Amino acid sequence: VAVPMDSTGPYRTVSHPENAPSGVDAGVGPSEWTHAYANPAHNAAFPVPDDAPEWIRNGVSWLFPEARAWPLANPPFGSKTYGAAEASVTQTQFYGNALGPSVVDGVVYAESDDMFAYAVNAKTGKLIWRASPVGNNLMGNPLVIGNTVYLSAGSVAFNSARGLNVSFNGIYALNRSNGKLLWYFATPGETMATPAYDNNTLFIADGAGNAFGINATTGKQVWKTHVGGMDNMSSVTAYRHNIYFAMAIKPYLYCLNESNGHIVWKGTIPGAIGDVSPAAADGVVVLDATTSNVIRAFDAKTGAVLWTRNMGSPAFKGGVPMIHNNIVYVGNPVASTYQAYELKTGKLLWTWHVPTKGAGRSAPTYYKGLLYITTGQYIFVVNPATGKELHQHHIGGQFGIESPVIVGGTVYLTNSWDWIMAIPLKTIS
Amino acid sequence: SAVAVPMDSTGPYRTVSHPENAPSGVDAGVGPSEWTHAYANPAHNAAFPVPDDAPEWIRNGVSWLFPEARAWPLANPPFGSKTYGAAEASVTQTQFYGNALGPSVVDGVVYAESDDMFAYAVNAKTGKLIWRASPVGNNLMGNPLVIGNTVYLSAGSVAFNFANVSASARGLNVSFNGIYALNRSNGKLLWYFATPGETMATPAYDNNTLFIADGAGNAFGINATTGKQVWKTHVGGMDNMSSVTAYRHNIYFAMAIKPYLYCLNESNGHIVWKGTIPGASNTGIGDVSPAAADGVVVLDATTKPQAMFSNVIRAFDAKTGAVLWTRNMGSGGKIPAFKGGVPMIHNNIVYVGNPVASTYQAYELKTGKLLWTWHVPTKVAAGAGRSAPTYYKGLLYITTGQYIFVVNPATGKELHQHHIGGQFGIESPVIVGGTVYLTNSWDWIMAIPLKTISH
Repeated sequence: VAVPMDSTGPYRTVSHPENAPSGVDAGVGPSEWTHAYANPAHNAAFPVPDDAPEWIRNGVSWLFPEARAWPLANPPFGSKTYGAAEASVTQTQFYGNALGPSVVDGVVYAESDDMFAYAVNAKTGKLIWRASPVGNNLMGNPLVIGNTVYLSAGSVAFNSARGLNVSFNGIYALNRSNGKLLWYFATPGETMATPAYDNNTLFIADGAGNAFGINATTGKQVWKTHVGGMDNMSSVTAYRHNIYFAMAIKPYLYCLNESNGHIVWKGTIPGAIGDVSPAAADGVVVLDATTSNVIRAFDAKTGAVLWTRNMGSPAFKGGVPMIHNNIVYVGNPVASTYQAYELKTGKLLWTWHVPTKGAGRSAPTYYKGLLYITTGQYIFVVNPATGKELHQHHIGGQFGIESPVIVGGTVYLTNSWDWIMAIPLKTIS
Repeated sequence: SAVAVPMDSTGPYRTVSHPENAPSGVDAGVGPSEWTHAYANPAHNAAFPVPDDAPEWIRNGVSWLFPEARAWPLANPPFGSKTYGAAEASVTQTQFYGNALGPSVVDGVVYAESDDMFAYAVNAKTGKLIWRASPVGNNLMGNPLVIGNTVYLSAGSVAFNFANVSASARGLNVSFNGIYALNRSNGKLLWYFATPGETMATPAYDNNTLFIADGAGNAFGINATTGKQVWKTHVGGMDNMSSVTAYRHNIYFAMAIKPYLYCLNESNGHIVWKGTIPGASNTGIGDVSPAAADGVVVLDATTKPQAMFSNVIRAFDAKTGAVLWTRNMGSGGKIPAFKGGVPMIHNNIVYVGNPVASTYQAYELKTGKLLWTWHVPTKVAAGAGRSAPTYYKGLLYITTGQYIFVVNPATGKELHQHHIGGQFGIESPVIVGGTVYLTNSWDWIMAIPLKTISH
């Protein structure tokens, strides 16, 4: 497919096939990545088989600079002129990674607001390919289905529709092996949200109020439902053949049928939302938004409110929820806390106050019985039964919306300072 | 020791330097030795004779084509035409992938900067790459300034922060903005000066100082050597595309939302005077870069009843702001996207486009006497009349739409047209000796022999 490009220039697709994993190394981690944070529960935790190679289990340590890499010990670029907080947010949104990586078949995939997508060997950290089919920010995490990697393009800014005529938006489909551009589907508004893959279909909502089903093979539109409002960061969740996503300015959480895009139901959070990606498990969809910070649970099929809780009293307004064993683990960015709630009943099990040294935006990861949380410059280990901090490890840079991706004994991460990295799980504990 | 910015020194944004491609000797004495303004000088006339004994290649003309990083074939319609519409996609591609202004030609080198986020130095004879660099992850919408051994860039995005969606600031917290100073020979970053708002406008250089106004309502004087602030003045409003003009100890630029042409002192940045165009577009006066020659500053803008719907040109006393003359440039159905023509001044005559009516006109600089009107052929459907003409050896050259035109400046009649393709931004032909240098919104730099476009 032809896009504006100098094929010999700095945006060209580069591929290093000798860095691609082979054999057992190409079977490490999941074989697909269908969601922001890998699945509807937003839990990026991946145990490995007994026969897994030793490197993934023992852990590997590497650091890969993306195109705009800034040293992790440095403060935010632009602090003097912008202020440190605003500088950090800007650097996240225009320079580095807003979400974490996707780890599939021995390869780490990431996309960056530096406008490149990357595929890097999960063992060695060496570049397998990089591509920049569109001159816009890539604010999600790559979807990886079979032999295709799916990116979505959009800007945080406005030229009401966000991203409309601010560069070019929509879904870009690349060849998973070499990064070559298979097809694109342009959208009127920005898609910073990550799409969802289900049943050979991609689902996305844009900042122009549009929801799309798109055939994941041909790239052609299946259906278009104009709900209104704008999806900013709320990544689509596909659960039991329906999709769920939130829109701002017209503040609704939507449930739509995958086959035709029919609106099954809508729900609200009092005190208007398009930032937070909903999570779904065991017939419940969970969403929270900053109003303080209010979390609400809905029946997946009907949208009936199961419970609502005020979490206590911020550029990204909400925490991304994660669900594990019928327990919601979610951050409150206003109080810099994390809380655990029973999924069905709304019963608060515990609260953890992040050490005083942007906290509470990211979904925890529940791996082998412990919680792992990347916020600020740190990765923390918290006991999920007590809510008490066990370990902490200083990394640097900033994690805005990033969640730890944990495979075997290895943690994979991106960073707002535009880095991809692998850290051993035992280094952290 | 380059200044540190977010960068992978081995990655795709790295500064690439090919010194072997640099011109030397007589080849590096071709063109002016400085470029201090958008369209090279306060008059916006980027036209450069060479001596009769200058190198043969520049006199006879050279022909080459250099793809920039997002290059799109000149025959293609705009990218994203089906989803955005043709015109909207053309403007979007100009603003995020291509060159909005022309190149700067200094000492045998063609410099350009692109909304693709790269700046480029290319050999004027051969079109071969000398350096490319991307010190900032934002669009570069002006033309590079070149003084001594330094090249100066300004960075800004057209877009708006949602926190900003008179109190609004364009480009504020939309990536990173301001002035970036690069070593002329290899592109290495000497310093940068960040600004709160976008600076899409090209700065001006005068007296070891760089002058810029941003989309947050701030004007800045900045030491051209150290990069330190000499002064800051918050004027209010937004400078969108109004490139600063530095003339006789003062600077001049126009601001939108708070619609004024400003004159500020070069040394301390205090406001000398403010001026208006009657009923001038509130959004669009801040699009147009003022021109200045022989004690006169000239600005035009699309105007509204408040005054009628028209395009109106005003000349001001450079020192006091007193209005010397005002002329109505004609109406037209289209309310244009770019809300005026960039004026050029040559031989006491203002040559300026009217994008509402798709015309060009000439006016006596001191009096405002209208000499003639030229209607751009209707096959140029979008963008006709926003770009400043270039006056060279008795002829006018105009790049608009897909075309370059040769117009007789005495009669205003078209003499020749030559099809290029792609789309021209707000671009004036840069003419040196017998060669024409151009950029294109499709992200190309090119050289064409003057005699080629004349036949």
